[PDB]
Amino acid sequence: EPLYSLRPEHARERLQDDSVETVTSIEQAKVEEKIQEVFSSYKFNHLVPRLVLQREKHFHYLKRGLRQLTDAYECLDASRPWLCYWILHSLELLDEPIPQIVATDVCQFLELCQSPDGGFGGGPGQYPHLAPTYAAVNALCIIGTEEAYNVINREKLLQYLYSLKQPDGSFLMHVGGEVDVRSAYCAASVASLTNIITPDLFEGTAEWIARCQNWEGGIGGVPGMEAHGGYTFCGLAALVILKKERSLNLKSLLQWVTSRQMRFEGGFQGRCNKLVDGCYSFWQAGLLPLLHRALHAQGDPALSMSHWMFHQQALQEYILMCCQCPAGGLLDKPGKSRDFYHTCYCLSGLSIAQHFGSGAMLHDVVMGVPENVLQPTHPVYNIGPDKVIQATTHFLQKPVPGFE
Amino acid sequence: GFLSLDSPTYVLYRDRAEWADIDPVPQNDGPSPVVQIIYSEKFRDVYDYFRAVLQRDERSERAFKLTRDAIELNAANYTVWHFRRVLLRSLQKDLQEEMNYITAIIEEQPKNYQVWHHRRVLVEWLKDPSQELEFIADILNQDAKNYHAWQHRQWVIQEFRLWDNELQYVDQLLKEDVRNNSVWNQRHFVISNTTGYSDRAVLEREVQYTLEMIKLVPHNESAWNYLKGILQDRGLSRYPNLLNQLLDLQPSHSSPYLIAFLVDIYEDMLENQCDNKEDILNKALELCEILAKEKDTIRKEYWRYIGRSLQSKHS
Ligand SMILES: Cc1nn(C)c(C)c1C(=O)N1CCN(Cc2nc3ccccc3n2CC(C)(C)C)CC1
Ligand code: DMA
Ligand SMILES: [Mg+2]
Ligand SMILES: [Zn+2]
Repeated sequence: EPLYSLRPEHARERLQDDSVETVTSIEQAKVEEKIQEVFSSYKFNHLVPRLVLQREKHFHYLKRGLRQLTDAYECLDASRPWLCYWILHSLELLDEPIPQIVATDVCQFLELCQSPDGGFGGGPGQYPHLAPTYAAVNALCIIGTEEAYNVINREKLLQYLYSLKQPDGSFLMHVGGEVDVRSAYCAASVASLTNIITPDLFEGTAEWIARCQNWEGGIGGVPGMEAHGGYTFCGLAALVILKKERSLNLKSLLQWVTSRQMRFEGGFQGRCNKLVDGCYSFWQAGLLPLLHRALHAQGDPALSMSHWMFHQQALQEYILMCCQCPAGGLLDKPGKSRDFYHTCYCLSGLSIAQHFGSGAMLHDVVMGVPENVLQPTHPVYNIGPDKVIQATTHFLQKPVPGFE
Repeated sequence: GFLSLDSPTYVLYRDRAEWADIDPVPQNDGPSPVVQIIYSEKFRDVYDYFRAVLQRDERSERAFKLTRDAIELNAANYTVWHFRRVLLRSLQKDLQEEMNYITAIIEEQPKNYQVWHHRRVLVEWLKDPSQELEFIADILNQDAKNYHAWQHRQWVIQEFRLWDNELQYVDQLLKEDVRNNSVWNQRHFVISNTTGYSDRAVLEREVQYTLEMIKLVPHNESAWNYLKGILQDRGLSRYPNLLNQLLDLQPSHSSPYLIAFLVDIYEDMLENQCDNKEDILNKALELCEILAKEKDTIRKEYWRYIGRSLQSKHS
């Protein structure tokens, strides 16, 4: 009875297809049958459900990956600062120390990824791009040493962000690239952490992000597009950095994200009528601490003083029972292969689900053994709150750069 | 001559006579590597020769063919894609042959971002969208919810004003899968950019169409969200018949979506000085309790927040 997903009344949450089968309901029923097999395994094997986060297996997988990867990772040869970030953030969440020599080696590698005209590329000598720029700055802030902060060329990073800024408020992902909401979040994230925000760098950006909120309440990658969890996280997190959350309809956004939690699986889907996926444990659930903060700022008196506005227990049960690989690492759903991307965002979502905080109120929900408790993560940057304060404090001692 | 990356007679660039003059440039990962990928011989060979042509900026036919192999090894390498577009213009390459190439690689890797951006650049360069709606319909025939394919479809339709047949295409895909949210989004995208929803006959047609889809598949959330989305702009309380018509469908086509929509109607009624305020508030709070405790327990914190919000706004 302690587990919400195993209660007999939970069987009522299975899909009701109204006797009208389409590709969407057939695929949803397939996932629910597989997820029910996982939930029933304890009753079938005659064991007490013992939800354990396999920290040791996760740590071994991560420490090896931080050094070396097989040719199976050739598809991430233009995403190596992302691998630094996903692995260091997973280790930070697991409270696993980063040795000083390993930290120096990461700094030296990200220096090779930095472009002479600002920003970082997906690997040594690659052209800069806002996504590896975001990942590299987050990785360097997780390290948080004077050496790590000194890697960033702030003067050139500012020049680079301006070269991507468009008159409509949006940002290109890279020179000769395209625009989407992620670019605005990448730019707002690195610019606020390094204290390089000039008065007009984000002119029109909040209004451009608001044009991406659609009829569903969520946000699409560009205006006109379907609401999607990853882009909605990017949109709202960028507006929180800019202090412009009121540009969105926060009530239609709140109703949309809460609707993305799956009644049966407990995890989150990325879009309406799509499948559950472990990485949306961060992208979707991470929106509720952002909305709580945004609504608290407006003086909302109806907010909870102990829980986020999602079923924290059901999300932890989905991550712990369905998203762990027995050999270490986490995954989208049972039957999928592990990867560092899902390891990072399943653990980030698990940490959001465990820790509520607002004003002077703090309340934890740790499903399973007490050792499952993770270190907290900041919902805007998705690095430890201590690392955000340490980096912001460090760069606030430097002036905002001038122009060449 | 040409050699496909996956052909059985593919040879490494270090064994090709027409490449003997250039020295490969190895990747510098530092003396203490991190996140180091142990590349296969084939991958390492292509990229050592790619780094060589990129460093000297060789704008040649052999460099152009080399970018095809580098892309096929890692289609997310945006630096290789940038150099391929520099070579397409410098060498005056036939862009219809490049359209045939991008068609084939998108068919292979339809979820890669770079391939779709490259296709958009070719369409912009040629100023020719004549193959796009048919090509995108082929990708959507394999995965009807591919986010990049829908984004490219919206870009082609807006940029080239190809609005005339999209509502018919939307109707076709809703018949195939009425739960496809990407198609309900495309429906909103077409109507909002052509007639708009301020036209009464269009809004009435859309709400009547959506209510029929709800009657046929009551637990399909997309139709409920579309009904809500097109009426929430003016406010749900501005449509007084909506409440009684949903209460009529409740005893045989009920769901947590119908009950939630009733709370949304009552919330807007309370904000707009409705008749029988105490009765409307009591009905709204009773439904919040039913949703939190039985019909939609996964959203218990949301429904408890809504219930507390209604009490706060009334007091
Ligand atoms: C994994 C993987 N496998 N392959 C083959 C590749 C190339 C990768 C990779 O490098 N990725 C995955 C896609 N994301 C897209 C993306 N950029 C973002 C920037 C900031 C914040 C979020 C961002 N998101 C995620 C979404 C918002 C789309 C959910 C970049 C990192
Ligand atoms: C561009 C983008 C992020 C698309 C979503 O990817 P997906 O269709 O593989 O995932 P989901 O089905 O969860 O949206
Ligand atoms: Mg690109
Ligand atoms: Zn995922």
